Parts: sequence; structure tokens; C-alpha cells
Amino acid sequence: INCTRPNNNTRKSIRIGPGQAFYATGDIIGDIRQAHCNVSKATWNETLGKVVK
Amino acid sequence: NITDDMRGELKNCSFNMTTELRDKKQKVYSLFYRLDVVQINSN
Amino acid sequence: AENLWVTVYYGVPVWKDAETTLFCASDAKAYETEKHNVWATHACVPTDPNPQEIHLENVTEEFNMWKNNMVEQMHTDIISLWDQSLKPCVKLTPLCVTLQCTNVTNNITDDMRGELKNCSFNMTTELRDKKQKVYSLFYRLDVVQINSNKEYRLINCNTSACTQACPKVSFEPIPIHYCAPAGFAILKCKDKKFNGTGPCPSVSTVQCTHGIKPVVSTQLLLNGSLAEEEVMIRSENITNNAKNILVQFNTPVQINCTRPNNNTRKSIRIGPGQAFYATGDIIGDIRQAHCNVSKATWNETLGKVVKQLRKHFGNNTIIRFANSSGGDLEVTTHSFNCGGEFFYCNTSGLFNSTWISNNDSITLPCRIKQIINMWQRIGQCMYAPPIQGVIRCVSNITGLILTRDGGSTNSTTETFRPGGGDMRDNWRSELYKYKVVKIEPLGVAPTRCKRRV
Amino acid sequence: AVGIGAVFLGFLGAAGSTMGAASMTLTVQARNLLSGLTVWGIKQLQARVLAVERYLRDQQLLGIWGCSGKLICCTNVPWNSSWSNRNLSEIWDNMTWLQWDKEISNYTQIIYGLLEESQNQQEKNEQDLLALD
Ligand SMILES: *[C@@H]1O[C@H](CO)[C@@H](O[C@@H]2O[C@H](CO)[C@@H](O[C@@H]3O[C@H](CO[C@H]4O[C@H](CO)[C@@H](O)[C@H](O)[C@@H]4O)[C@@H](O)[C@H](O[C@H]4O[C@H](CO)[C@@H](O)[C@H](O)[C@@H]4O[C@H]4O[C@H](CO)[C@@H](O)[C@H](O)[C@@H]4O)[C@@H]3O)[C@H](O)[C@H]2NC(C)=O)[C@H](O)[C@H]1NC(C)=O
Ligand SMILES: *[C@@H]1O[C@H](CO)[C@@H](O[C@@H]2O[C@H](CO)[C@@H](O[C@@H]3O[C@H](CO)[C@@H](O)[C@H](O)[C@@H]3O)[C@H](O)[C@H]2NC(C)=O)[C@H](O)[C@H]1NC(C)=O
Ligand SMILES: *[C@@H]1O[C@H](CO)[C@@H](O[C@@H]2O[C@H](CO)[C@@H](O[C@@H]3O[C@H](CO)[C@@H](O)[C@H](O)[C@@H]3O)[C@H](O)[C@H]2NC(C)=O)[C@H](O)[C@H]1NC(C)=O
Ligand SMILES: *[C@@H]1O[C@H](CO)[C@@H](O[C@@H]2O[C@H](CO)[C@@H](O)[C@H](O)[C@H]2NC(C)=O)[C@H](O)[C@H]1NC(C)=O
Ligand SMILES: *[C@@H]1O[C@H](CO)[C@@H](O[C@@H]2O[C@H](CO)[C@@H](O)[C@H](O)[C@H]2NC(C)=O)[C@H](O)[C@H]1NC(C)=O
Ligand SMILES: *[C@@H]1O[C@H](CO)[C@@H](O[C@@H]2O[C@H](CO)[C@@H](O)[C@H](O)[C@H]2NC(C)=O)[C@H](O)[C@H]1NC(C)=O
Ligand SMILES: *[C@@H]1O[C@H](CO)[C@@H](O[C@@H]2O[C@H](CO)[C@@H](O)[C@H](O)[C@H]2NC(C)=O)[C@H](O)[C@H]1NC(C)=O
Ligand SMILES: *[C@@H]1O[C@H](CO)[C@@H](O[C@@H]2O[C@H](CO)[C@@H](O)[C@H](O)[C@H]2NC(C)=O)[C@H](O)[C@H]1NC(C)=O
Ligand SMILES: *[C@@H]1O[C@H](CO)[C@@H](O[C@@H]2O[C@H](CO)[C@@H](O)[C@H](O)[C@H]2NC(C)=O)[C@H](O)[C@H]1NC(C)=O
Ligand SMILES: *[C@@H]1O[C@H](CO)[C@@H](O[C@@H]2O[C@H](CO)[C@@H](O)[C@H](O)[C@H]2NC(C)=O)[C@H](O)[C@H]1NC(C)=O
Ligand SMILES: *[C@@H]1O[C@H](CO)[C@@H](O[C@@H]2O[C@H](CO)[C@@H](O)[C@H](O)[C@H]2NC(C)=O)[C@H](O)[C@H]1NC(C)=O
Ligand SMILES: *[C@@H]1O[C@H](CO)[C@@H](O[C@@H]2O[C@H](CO)[C@@H](O)[C@H](O)[C@H]2NC(C)=O)[C@H](O)[C@H]1NC(C)=O
Ligand SMILES: *[C@@H]1O[C@H](CO)[C@@H](O[C@@H]2O[C@H](CO)[C@@H](O)[C@H](O)[C@H]2NC(C)=O)[C@H](O)[C@H]1NC(C)=O
Ligand SMILES: *[C@@H]1O[C@H](CO)[C@@H](O[C@@H]2O[C@H](CO)[C@@H](O)[C@H](O)[C@H]2NC(C)=O)[C@H](O)[C@H]1NC(C)=O
Ligand SMILES: *[C@@H]1O[C@H](CO)[C@@H](O[C@@H]2O[C@H](CO)[C@@H](O)[C@H](O)[C@H]2NC(C)=O)[C@H](O)[C@H]1NC(C)=O
Ligand SMILES: *[C@@H]1O[C@H](CO)[C@@H](O[C@@H]2O[C@H](CO)[C@@H](O)[C@H](O)[C@H]2NC(C)=O)[C@H](O)[C@H]1NC(C)=O
Ligand SMILES: *[C@@H]1O[C@H](CO)[C@@H](O[C@@H]2O[C@H](CO)[C@@H](O)[C@H](O)[C@H]2NC(C)=O)[C@H](O)[C@H]1NC(C)=O
Ligand SMILES: *[C@@H]1O[C@H](CO)[C@@H](O[C@@H]2O[C@H](CO)[C@@H](O)[C@H](O)[C@H]2NC(C)=O)[C@H](O)[C@H]1NC(C)=O
Ligand SMILES: *[C@@H]1O[C@H](CO)[C@@H](O)[C@H](O)[C@H]1NC(C)=O
Ligand SMILES: *[C@@H]1O[C@H](CO)[C@@H](O)[C@H](O)[C@H]1NC(C)=O
Ligand SMILES: *[C@@H]1O[C@H](CO)[C@@H](O)[C@H](O)[C@H]1NC(C)=O
Ligand SMILES: *[C@@H]1O[C@H](CO)[C@@H](O)[C@H](O)[C@H]1NC(C)=O
Ligand SMILES: *[C@@H]1O[C@H](CO)[C@@H](O)[C@H](O)[C@H]1NC(C)=O
Repeated sequence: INCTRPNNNTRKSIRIGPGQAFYATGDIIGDIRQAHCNVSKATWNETLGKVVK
Repeated sequence: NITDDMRGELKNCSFNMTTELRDKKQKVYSLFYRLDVVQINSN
Repeated sequence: AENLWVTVYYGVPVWKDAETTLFCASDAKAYETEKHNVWATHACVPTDPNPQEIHLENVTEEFNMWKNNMVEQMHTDIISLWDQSLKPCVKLTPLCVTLQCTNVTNNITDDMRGELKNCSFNMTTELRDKKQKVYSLFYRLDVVQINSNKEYRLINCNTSACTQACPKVSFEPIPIHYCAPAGFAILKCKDKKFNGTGPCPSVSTVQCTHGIKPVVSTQLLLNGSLAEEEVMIRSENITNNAKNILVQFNTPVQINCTRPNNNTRKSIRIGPGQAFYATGDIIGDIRQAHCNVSKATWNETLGKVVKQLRKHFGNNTIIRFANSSGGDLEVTTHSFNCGGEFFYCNTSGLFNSTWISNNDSITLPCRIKQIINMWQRIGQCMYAPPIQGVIRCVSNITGLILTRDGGSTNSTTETFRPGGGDMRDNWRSELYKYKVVKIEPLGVAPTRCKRRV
Repeated sequence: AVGIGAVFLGFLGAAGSTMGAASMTLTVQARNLLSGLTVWGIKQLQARVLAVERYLRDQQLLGIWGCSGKLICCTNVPWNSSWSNRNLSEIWDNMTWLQWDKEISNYTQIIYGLLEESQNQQEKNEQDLLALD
């Protein structure tokens, strides 16, 4: 199974107190797309067949 | 620059935050996913 | 005598090197109240009034002063005790606030110009609704300008929040004895000319070490132990200039230090059951703090040190002393704690001389601080409350820590400068004659005795 | 009584003496092997536990060799000259236990197994003999 988050994220540091930081999300460098996962259809079908048997 | 499936899944929020000094405050902004925020009752 | 058989003996005197956990043991007299001490001897087992030591004849043992685990254990224990003593004390979070400071010019000498500031700020009260306006005196080493009566802030506001030291606890060092568990032992080297490494021909065994006072300082070892015969120079590798040199004196050298200011203390309530001890006005004149040593005594001691140093560099070499090179204030100055306050003296008049192959006093100006970073850590500071009245203390100089400059070829000149920093070298100057061993009371040997069936 | 008439006695007192002389003071070392949430909270407990474990581990070995409750125990395993060919006079009158340990440190594990198997055989034979009656 292959999974990915296809967004180039940017991090920010915000000082909210003495020696304390909160890490925020800045802007996204590029396009915005959904995250997903991939599996092979044939392999999954074979495994499901064995499970059913 | 978003697709049709990522519509409304991200929000651009701004808020007042405390500083290292107890007297003054700062105005900041950050991006939050729509699954982490709740409306309370444009922008 | 050829029909020899194995025979088993239990309780033979043999041992091996080992690393284990030692435990403290304080004196009984420390239990007479005085529970207010950073070194929590409340949990330390009482010591034996009559310690026992056994002499080991004909035994020769190998010591290595620079690979001793006792030093690491002592360092960790000291740090842990220091941290533990500060947990039930006030946390000065609300003190990180904009200040409005101005110079203190009121009956001051020409050397104390710009060293004190008079600051005022808004502070929280016991009630969550209202606030109060207060003022206090801060040393110039604790404030930073941010961009008349310009505005400042405490130096530590952008790294962490300081913890105020509880005013009842005392910093006075107390002797401590380290003891080994059952099945282990501590060996001691009784040789008077031991140089910290190699075989010691005179040995003995004890169960606890002598009382060791945890004195914290740099460039100078105070209230320590003295050598019996001559000044001792010890180093891991004398020919390498990246290794420090430890010097143990033959006789003590007295040093007098004082803070000649009559200080006043104020109590400010910053919350429910919480107080911040500020500094009020100074009752009288304002003058710098300093320390005194005798010129003749220092000259004699330096002469002896030079005489003992030429044995590793030849009789026709020039030896000269220079002050520290550079770094932070905690490394280029002789730091120490004198009855609550923390000093940083300028030991530049001591190491100023050159020696050929052939009444008065020295005054060392000193500064003071209130935000302390111990153990060379980052992110943990401490605030020292002010002390009321004048301060004076006396102690002995027992040793030194030096460093050599890498010179080209043999220029016939060697320059040594003071240098401290790591506090493990302070412990190493006391635990240099001890080591821990593990007993193995099982042995087999041949004999003519045979078991009866 | 005057006992053995020694100048003084103490823990590890005879470390630098010949193995013959050091063998008369085994009790001195034997009796000192058992007792002789703050920072100092567990530094006192773990040490005690470790001491107890070491003592029991040492006792078990004597137990399985048939030498329980003894300070000097004779065995039935002959000495092998490969371990050491030195005389019986230059061992008990010209060497110390510290030196001896170094010489035979390699063959210690070899000797231990023979002592176990000999005791096993002895116990089996004794059981058979008693069964015969
Ligand atoms: C190397 O070794 C030397 C000697 O061991 C050491 O110097 C000694 O330092 C200690 C610690 O500062 C000194 O002990 C203090 O002494 C002062 C001065 O009092 C002296 O004179 C009176 C009258 O003659 C004697 O009775 C007394 O014994 C002293 O000789 C005392 O004022 C100190 O007591 C105060 O501090 C204690 C610890 O904090 C408190 O427990 C005690 O209750 C006192 O505080 C209370 O009273 C204060 C004054 O009213 C008040 O301000 C407080 O808020 C609180 O209410 C303490 O006993 C000792 O005298 C030094 N010895 C010499 C010979 O000078 C060096 O410091 C050491 N070197 C290093 C680097 O550590
Ligand atoms: C962060 O803090 C700032 C400053 O405290 C907040 O801004 C303030 O928001 C209030 C809410 O509306 C403003 O009051 C209104 O002002 C308008 C314009 O003057 C007036 O017509 C209304 O009747 C009402 O009084 C206030 O003026 C404003 N202050 C400033 C300096 O802009 C802000 O809302 C806080 N939150 C965020 C996310 O920034
Ligand atoms: C402690 O808190 C007090 C009260 O909050 C602070 O005083 C306030 O300081 C501000 C900063 O200048 C003042 O605003 C200015 O007022 C002047 C005079 O009215 C005006 O001309 C300026 O345009 C500006 O608005 C404010 O008036 C003042 N409030 C009071 C009641 O005096 C103070 O600065 C805080 N810090 C310290 C160290 O006291
Ligand atoms: C995600 O964005 C960062 C920042 O824009 C990219 O990092 C830069 O990549 C460029 C490539 O042209 C380099 O020249 C820069 O030195 C990189 N660091 C910067 C700009 O700070 C990163 O390559 C992007 N990752 C992608 C697109 O997969
Ligand atoms: C997972 O599968 C998807 C398709 O099911 C892959 O998406 C393709 O990605 C390539 C490279 O970016 C594009 O050229 C194709 O157009 C994409 N297919 C589409 C849009 O249908 C994806 O690369 C696979 N890998 C991962 C990690 O998800
Ligand atoms: C999941 O990702 C892996 C990458 O490690 C893919 O394995 C590669 O598949 C390509 C097919 O286009 C081969 O050419 C590569 O040799 C493979 N790499 C390795 C290391 O074996 C895998 O195919 C992906 N699976 C799915 C279902 O997308
Ligand atoms: C911004 O996004 C919101 C959704 O987060 C849009 O508002 C509607 O919200 C409801 C409730 O979740 C959804 O069912 C609708 O699909 C959303 N869209 C519409 C058109 O009703 C809102 O329209 C978006 N745009 C603005 C300007 O707020
Ligand atoms: C989220 O909103 C912030 C503003 O609240 C955006 O940041 C500003 O964008 C404008 C428009 O280009 C710039 O002129 C400003 O300099 C930006 N910074 C500030 C502090 O205003 C930010 O781009 C928004 N993010 C997204 C993803 O829309
Ligand atoms: C108050 O003290 C400050 C110093 O804390 C004086 O300002 C100067 O500060 C610089 C930077 O450290 C020094 O090099 C100067 O020697 C200081 N003095 C002068 C005259 O420049 C300041 O002058 C003092 N007086 C006032 C009224 O602020
Ligand atoms: C530090 O400044 C404060 C004021 O902020 C001084 O205290 C005031 O001094 C004036 C002048 O004598 C008096 O009239 C006031 O009664 C004092 N108290 C207050 C609350 O204003 C203080 O003297 C200054 N300290 C130094 C050393 O200069
Ligand atoms: C401390 O004395 C020991 C000897 O007791 C020194 O170690 C010997 O140093 C010489 C050369 O100086 C070597 O040849 C020997 O092999 C060393 N012996 C051992 C056992 O290490 C040691 O150098 C001396 N250290 C100082 C700083 O004087
Ligand atoms: C003690 O220090 C000296 C000097 O640093 C070491 O001698 C050097 O050894 C290196 C080998 O790593 C050589 O490259 C240098 O030429 C040597 N310098 C001199 C002046 O001899 C010496 O090895 C160190 N002692 C130990 C035990 O490491
Ligand atoms: C430091 O100042 C305090 C307070 O002024 C002095 O303590 C007072 O000394 C006088 C002496 O005339 C006594 O009458 C008072 O009873 C003392 N307590 C007070 C005023 O609260 C102290 O003597 C000064 N110390 C010096 C100058 O060394
Ligand atoms: C340390 O030495 C200094 C001088 O080097 C001493 O200062 C003298 O103190 C007395 C008494 O207050 C004055 O009469 C002298 O005028 C001072 N000498 C000067 C100003 O040169 C000091 O007393 C000594 N003691 C301490 C503890 O520092
Ligand atoms: C450091 O202070 C001590 C105070 O205890 C000084 O010792 C005194 O010195 C004077 C000399 O004027 C003698 O009259 C006293 O008898 C000494 N007192 C004691 C208890 O011995 C010492 O001289 C000072 N040393 C320096 C270098 O200033
Ligand atoms: C430590 O003290 C020495 C000597 O007092 C300081 O060096 C002197 O600094 C002054 C200026 O403050 C110069 O006028 C002198 O010329 C310097 N001495 C010499 C021999 O040149 C030294 O700066 C002090 N250390 C500090 C301040 O960190
Ligand atoms: C440290 O040594 C230097 C150098 O000897 C002293 O500085 C002056 O040096 C010149 C000649 O180089 C002499 O004529 C002066 O007499 C020296 N100064 C004084 C006050 O006599 C310096 O005095 C020494 N002390 C320090 C730096 O504290
Ligand atoms: C500092 O050194 C002095 C002088 O060596 C020490 O004073 C001696 O202390 C012992 C033990 O109490 C006495 O038996 C001696 O009689 C003292 N010497 C004199 C000349 O009286 C002192 O103990 C050392 N430690 C300090 C000052 O903390
Ligand atoms: C999966 O495999 C079975 C037999 O293994 C086959 O009949 C079927 O067409 C395949 N595809 C799906 C979607 O089941
Ligand atoms: C120090 O003592 C030496 C001899 O011990 C002497 O030559 C010298 O003048 C004295 N003074 C200084 C400052 O070295
Ligand atoms: C003695 O030991 C040697 C090797 O250590 C071995 O070769 C020899 O057989 C042994 N002899 C015995 C156990 O009698
Ligand atoms: C061991 O005994 C033999 C035979 O008695 C003798 O020759 C030899 O010298 C002895 N070696 C010693 C005592 O070291
Ligand atoms: C023990 O064996 C090691 C090799 O395993 C050897 O180096 C050493 O010399 C031996 N010791 C004796 C006393 O024979």
C-alpha cells in the first residue's frame, strides 16, 4: 500500500511565552490536492479469493 | 488553486496571541483543517 | 606429591575493577535543625563516629585519576540535589514585563557609573482584578534594552522563566562521605608523591571517603585539601596543550572578599501566598565589591609552582603567566558564592609575571549577578534574592586550573593562562586517590587432600 | 586464647601474604560479604538487592558442588598439569591469591563443570548403595 500527502507545506514558529513556541502552518507552496493511498487490484482480488476460500 | 474535492477542507484563521512579555499581544494567522474547528454563534 | 586434587576455598582476598552506585553519609551534627540546606543531608545516613581503615602490606595497585566513575556519579548527584532543592519555590513567570529604568546617580564613585538601574513596572496583586505599580533596583548585567527612561527587560525572558530561590535555604557547603555497598570496597593511595596515574606502592582499604565539601568555583580551588610535601602538578598528558593542568598547593593562601553596600530588602505580594523579594534603597554610599590577597604570599606560591613546573620543560625555559583569553563571564572570571551573593572577580592582577631561567595587597574588582545559569545548562535559570546588610567572607586558595598555549617549536618560553568551566575538574581534585573494586571470594587450588567416600 | 598470634586482623588484611598464610583468615572476609523517593531513595535499595543476589549466587555454586556450609572443602577431581605445572611448595609459600587468580583465570570455567558432574555421580552412587540395603 502506497500513501502520500501531495502538498508542499510550510512551517512557522510563534513565540507564545518565555521559552515556548507554537508551530503553525504557513502558506502552501504550489497546488492543493487530496491525499490518497494505492493498492493493486489484482493482488487484492487474489487475497480476497483466498480469504473467502 | 484548489481542486473541486478540496473545497471547504481548509480555513484561513487569524487570532490575537500572547507574547513573551506579559503586557503586549500579537496578531497572527494559521491554516487549520475543517475537522478541527467549530462555528460558534462574513468571516 | 604428584596425586594432587582440587580444593575449594571460600573467602579468599582477591578483587577486580568495577562500577557501582555509592550512597552518601552525612555527619550526625548536621541533624541539629539546619534542615534548610541545598545539600539535603536529611536523607543521608549518619556516619560512623569512628571510621575504620585497614593497611594492605605488600600490595601494589594501579590508579587512573582521569577515568574515575566516582566523578561522574558525584556530578550527577550534585546536579540532582540542586534541582530538587528548587521545586517548592516561587516561579517568576509574571516578572517578564516591560520595565522603565533610569540610572542611579546618588552618591556613587566613578567606577560604579552605569552599573545600577532604577526600574518601575506594573505587577499583579493577590486579587485577579487589580494591579500595582512597584519599583526595584537591578544590576546592569540582568537587563537588556528593547527597541528618556528607555525600556528594558530581564535578560532571560526569551529563553525560559526563572525560579526564585527559597530565602530560608542556605548554600553553605557541608562535608559528605561516599560509601560502597556490601561486597565492594574502596581502595585509597597513601603515597605522598602520587601524580594521579600509575602504580601506587602504598595502599589501604576503607568503607567511606573523608568529608568532601562541594565548593563551586572557577580558576581557583577554595577550601580544599593541601598536599603534604610539595606542590603537585597533575595532567592527563602534559605534552598535549588541549588538556588542563591541576595544581595542588603546599600551604593555603588567604583571600578576603566583601560587598561594601548596606542593602535593603522589600517584600512584594504577586499572588495568593507568593512573594517577590525586591531591592529597596541603599542606606549610605555606593562602592564596588572586591577581594584581597597578600602580595608576598602569592609571589612565594607562584615561585614554588614555577620551580615545580620546570621539571617537565627543562631548566632553561622562560615561564610567564597571562590572564584568560576570552569567553563568557563564567569562564574568564573567578566565580564563587559568598554567603548568598554571587561574585565574578577579575583575576587579571594575579597572572601577570615572567620568570627567568636563573605588607601590601592585591585588589581584584568584582561584579555581582542575580540570574544564575549553573552547570552550563541552557533553559534553566535561578533568581537569587537580595541579602540585607553588609557581607564579608574569608577562605583559603588551595589549588589552580591552568592551560598552556601551543607554541611553535621550542621558543624557550611557555605561557600559562587560567581556565575553568567544567565542574568535573573540581571533584577530580578530591577523588584522585580513590577507586572502587569488587570482591571475588571463591578460589580453587591443588592440594593433597582427597574426599572421603 | 591468643588464637594464631597475629599482629593484626581485618578485612582484606592478608591480600599481600602468601596463599598459605592468607588461608588462616577466611572467616574475616566471609562475614563482611553481607552487611559489613528522594535522590538517595533507590540508591540505597538497589544496592541492597544486588548484594543479596550476589551472595546467593555464590552460595548456590558451593551448594551444587557438595561443599555447602564449609570454608575449606576437599573434592574428588584430580589436578591437571596443563592448568599449572608448578610445585606444591612454590604455590603455597611463594605466591599470593591475587597472582594465582591471574595465572589460572582461563581454566576456571573448565574446572567448574567437573566439580558439578563429580557431585552428580556421587549422589547417584550413594542412592544406589542405600537402595541395595
Ligand atoms: C570557606 O570556608 C569558610 C569558613 O568555613 C567560609 O566562610 C564562612 O561562611 C559562612 C557562610 O556565610 C559564614 O557563616 C555566616 O556568618 C554570618 C556572620 O556571622 C558571624 O559572626 C557572628 C557574630 O560574631 C557569629 O555568631 C557567626 O557564627 C559568624 O561567625 C552569619 O550572619 C550567617 O548567619 C546567617 O546566615 C545563615 C545562612 O544563610 C542563616 O542560617 C542564619 O540564620 C543567618 O541568617 C539570618 O540572620 C541574618 C542576619 O540577621 C539575616 O540576614 C537572614 O535573613 C537570617 O534571618 C552565617 O552564620 C561564616 O561566618 C564564614 N566564616 C568565616 C570565618 O568568615 C567560606 O564561605 C568558604 N568559602 C566558600 C567559597 O564557600
Ligand atoms: C484582536 O484584538 C484587536 C484589538 O483589541 C481587536 O480589534 C478590535 O475589535 C473590536 C470588535 O469589533 C473593535 O470594536 C469595534 O470597533 C469598530 C471600529 O472602531 C466600531 O465601529 C464598533 O462599534 C466596535 O467598537 C475594536 O475597534 C478593534 N480594535 C482595533 C484596535 O482594531 C480584534 O477584534 C481582536 N481579534 C482579532 C481576531 O484580531
Ligand atoms: C502601567 O500601567 C499604567 C496604566 O495602564 C500605564 O500608564 C499608561 O501608559 C500609557 C502609555 O503612554 C498612557 O497612554 C498615553 O497617555 C498619554 C496621556 O494621557 C497620551 O497623551 C498618549 O497619547 C497615550 O494615550 C496612559 O495614559 C497611561 N495611563 C495612566 C492611567 O497613566 C503605564 O505605562 C504602565 N507601565 C508603568 C511602568 O507604569
Ligand atoms: C517545497 O518548497 C520548498 C520551498 O519553496 C522547496 O525548497 C526549495 O527548492 C528550490 C528548488 O528550486 C531550491 O532552490 C531552494 O533552495 C529550496 N529551499 C528553499 C526555497 O528554502 C522544495 O524543493 C519544494 N519541494 C517540492 C516542490 O517537492
Ligand atoms: C496512485 O494512483 C494514482 C492513480 O490511481 C496516481 O495518480 C497519477 O499520478 C501521476 C503522476 O503524478 C499522474 O501523471 C496521473 O495523471 C495520476 N493519475 C490520475 C490523475 O488519474 C498516483 O501517482 C499513484 N501513486 C500514489 C503515491 O498515490
Ligand atoms: C508502490 O510504490 C513502490 C515504490 O517503492 C512501487 O514499486 C515500484 O514499481 C514500479 C512500477 O512502475 C517499478 O518499476 C519499480 O521497480 C518498483 N520499485 C521497487 C523498489 O520495487 C510499487 O509499484 C507501488 N505500488 C502501487 C500499488 O502503487
Ligand atoms: C466557504 O465554505 C463554506 C463551507 O465550509 C460554504 O458554506 C456552506 O456550508 C454548508 C454547511 O457545511 C455546506 O453544506 C455547503 O456546501 C457550503 N457551501 C454553500 C455554497 O452553501 C461557503 O459557501 C463557502 N464560501 C464562503 C464565501 O463562505
Ligand atoms: C491567509 O490570510 C492572510 C491574511 O490574513 C494572508 O496573508 C496576507 O496576504 C496578503 C495578500 O497577498 C498579503 O498582502 C499580506 O502580506 C499577507 N500577510 C499578512 C500578514 O497580511 C495569507 O496569504 C492567506 N493564506 C491563504 C492560503 O489564503
Ligand atoms: C545612563 O547610563 C547609560 C549607560 O548605561 C549612559 O549611556 C551610554 O551608554 C553607552 C553604551 O553602553 C556607553 O558606552 C556610554 O559610556 C554611556 N554614557 C554616555 C555618556 O554615552 C547614559 O549616558 C547615562 N545617563 C543618562 C542620562 O542616560
Ligand atoms: C528610584 O525611583 C523611585 C521612584 O520611582 C524613588 O522613590 C521615590 O523617590 C522620591 C524622591 O525622593 C520620593 O519623593 C518618593 O516618595 C519615592 N517613592 C516613590 C514611590 O515615588 C527612589 O528613591 C529611587 N531610588 C534611587 C536609588 O534613586
Ligand atoms: C606520572 O607518573 C607515571 C609513572 O609513575 C608516568 O607514567 C609513565 O610515564 C613514562 C614517560 O614519562 C612512560 O614511559 C611510562 O610507561 C609511564 N608509566 C605508566 C604506568 O603509565 C606519568 O607520565 C606521570 N604523569 C605526569 C603528569 O607526570
Ligand atoms: C600526548 O600528547 C602528545 C602530543 O600531542 C602525543 O604525541 C603526538 O602523537 C601524535 C599521534 O597521534 C603525533 O602525530 C604527534 O607528532 C605527537 N607529538 C609529539 C610532540 O610527540 C602523545 O601521543 C600523547 N600521549 C598519548 C598517550 O596519547
Ligand atoms: C545598615 O542599615 C541598617 C538600617 O539603617 C542599620 O541598622 C540600624 O542601625 C542603627 C544604628 O544607629 C540602629 O539604631 C537601628 O536600630 C538599626 N536598625 C534599623 C534602623 O532598622 C545597620 O546598622 C547598617 N549597617 C551598617 C551601616 O553597617
Ligand atoms: C582590601 O584592601 C583594600 C586596599 O587595597 C582596603 O581598602 C582600605 O580600607 C580602609 C578601611 O575602610 C580605608 O581606610 C582605606 O583607605 C582603603 N584603601 C584604599 C581606599 O586604598 C580594604 O579595607 C581591604 N579589605 C577588604 C575586605 O577589601
Ligand atoms: C583577611 O582578613 C583577616 C581577618 O580575619 C585578616 O586577619 C587579621 O589581620 C590583622 C592584620 O591587620 C591582624 O591584626 C589580625 O590579628 C588578623 N586576624 C586573625 C583572626 O588572624 C587578614 O590579615 C586579611 N588578609 C588580607 C590579605 O587582607
Ligand atoms: C580586568 O582588570 C584589568 C586591569 O585593571 C583590565 O585591564 C585594564 O582595563 C583598563 C580599562 O578598564 C585599561 O585602561 C587598562 O590599560 C587595562 N590594563 C592594562 C594593563 O592595559 C581588564 O579590562 C579587566 N577585565 C575586564 C574589564 O573584563
Ligand atoms: C601587569 O603588568 C604590566 C606590565 O608590566 C603592568 O603595566 C605597566 O607596565 C609598564 C611597562 O610595561 C610599567 O612601566 C608600569 O609601571 C606598569 N604599571 C604600573 C601600574 O606600574 C601592570 O601594572 C601590571 N598589573 C596589572 C595589569 O594589573
Ligand atoms: C584556612 O587555613 C587556615 C590556616 O591554615 C585554617 O586555620 C587552621 O584551622 C585548623 C583547624 O581548625 C586549626 O587547627 C589551625 O590552628 C588553624 N590555623 C591557625 C593559624 O590558627 C583554616 O581552617 C582553613 N579553612 C578555612 C579558613 O575555611
Ligand atoms: C476477481 O477474481 C475473480 C476470480 O479470482 C474473477 O472472477 C473476477 O472477475 C475478478 N474481479 C473482480 C472485480 O472480482
Ligand atoms: C617576587 O619574588 C621574586 C623572588 O622570589 C622577586 O625576584 C620579585 O622581585 C618578587 N616580586 C615580583 C613582582 O615578582
Ligand atoms: C589437561 O589439559 C590439557 C589442555 O588444557 C588437555 O590436553 C589434557 O587432556 C588435560 N588432561 C587431563 C584433564 O587429564
Ligand atoms: C620442584 O620440585 C623438583 C623436584 O623436587 C625440583 O627439582 C624443583 O627445583 C622444584 N621447583 C621449585 C621448588 O620451584
Ligand atoms: C589466557 O588466554 C588468553 C587468550 O584467550 C591469553 O592471551 C592469555 O595469555 C592466557 N593467560 C594465561 C595465564 O595463560
